[PDB]
Amino acid sequence: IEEQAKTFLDKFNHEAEDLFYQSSLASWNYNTNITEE
Amino acid sequence: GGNYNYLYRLFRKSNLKPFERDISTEIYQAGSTPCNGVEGFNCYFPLQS
Ligand SMILES: *[C@@H]1O[C@H](CO)[C@@H](O[C@@H]2O[C@H](CO)[C@@H](O)[C@H](O)[C@H]2NC(C)=O)[C@H](O)[C@H]1NC(C)=O
Repeated sequence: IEEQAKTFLDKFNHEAEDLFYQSSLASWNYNTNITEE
Repeated sequence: GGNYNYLYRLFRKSNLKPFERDISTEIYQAGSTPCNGVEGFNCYFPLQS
């Protein structure tokens, strides 16, 4: 049913925004200061 | 690193009455189905951080 999909995406829209953040914040620290660590 | 100690409730059966308070944690309930305490298809914890 359609209302089950809305509750699916809200769970997605909260877990994704944080996991995309850190995964892009760590790509900033590599791009502006290169080590291998 | 993220302060993950500040949570909020994001699923409830019905909107609160004014000045009402709800600290329970009983799992939610998606489409018609049991789900005896356990995440999975259409069902999951009610608190995010
Ligand atoms: C590049 O960034 C890293 C981490 O952001 C720096 O490495 C260490 O960072 C910690 C902070 O958590 C410091 O306490 C250490 O002293 C840093 N290591 C060293 C060897 O200084 C790293 O310094 C940065 N690159 C440069 C050239 O400063």
